Amino acid sequence: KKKNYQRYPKPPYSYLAMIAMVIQNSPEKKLTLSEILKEISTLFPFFKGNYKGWRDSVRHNLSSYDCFVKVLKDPGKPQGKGNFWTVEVNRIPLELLKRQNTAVSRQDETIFAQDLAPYIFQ
DNA sequence: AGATTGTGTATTGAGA
DNA sequence: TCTCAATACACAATCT
Ligand SMILES: [K+]
Repeated sequence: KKKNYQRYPKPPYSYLAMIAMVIQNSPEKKLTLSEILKEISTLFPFFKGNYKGWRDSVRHNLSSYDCFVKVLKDPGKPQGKGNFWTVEVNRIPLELLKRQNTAVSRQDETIFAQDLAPYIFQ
């Protein structure tokens, strides 16, 4: 059967950039997946909408990109879940922090910062 | 026990 | 035309 697929009018930043920004601006520079999902939802009204598949995309990003590093909730449970996630900025591909040229940014360029690197790198 | 997490697999389509 | 971030679903294993 044909696979379902749709592109959504998501914010014009990569999921990587948005995740990295919420982690880096958290008090301990670490967040669980549950906490990341909550904080991402604060960034833009799109994430308060009824499309929820971005939550899966965020999970995907944490595993897929090497810049996201799991920190064990319990050091004696290396197979435990609900761990913290950190960002290693030296592993981030810099261009993935730039504002994306999508229909969403073209609709109103001036409400979107051109680069999130200033809010990620110290 | 279903919800959640972490990762594997795979397809998609707009920017470049 | 082509890349890869976006998106979708499987599945094992933990979590509550
Ligand atoms: K990772």
